[PDB]
Amino acid sequence: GAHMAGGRSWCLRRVGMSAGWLLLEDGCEVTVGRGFGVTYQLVSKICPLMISRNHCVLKQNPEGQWTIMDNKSLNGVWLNRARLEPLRVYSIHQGDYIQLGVPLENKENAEYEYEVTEEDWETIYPCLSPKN
Amino acid sequence: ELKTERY
Repeated sequence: GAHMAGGRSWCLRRVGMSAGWLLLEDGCEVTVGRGFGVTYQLVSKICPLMISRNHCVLKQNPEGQWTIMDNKSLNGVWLNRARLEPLRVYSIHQGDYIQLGVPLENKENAEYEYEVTEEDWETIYPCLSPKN
Repeated sequence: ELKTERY
């Protein structure tokens, strides 16, 4: 057998932080936004209204591959810098970077940037955002 | 709710 604690999972690792990571739980749909219906509610003090109420959706496709989709967000989703077309489904891979929204004036990076990565559960769990 | 703002 095998302990759950020794497991692995895909996740969105919050760049620059050991907090705010988002779990991509096998077999689940993961929605992200600032509204109250979503799996992970983002709350920004820096710029409350950058992120859309329902900003993006992550889910495995019929082949079992994780994907992301921009849910008609106002300020966009970027996969390695390329702006995603709203509602088109894009496969996401180890090492990909996802940006939600855009950098503010005189800022190098958007607040919400993630690396798509498969990591040990022991690494991920202390860093996860609470579920909404 | 407040609508999202464009940046």
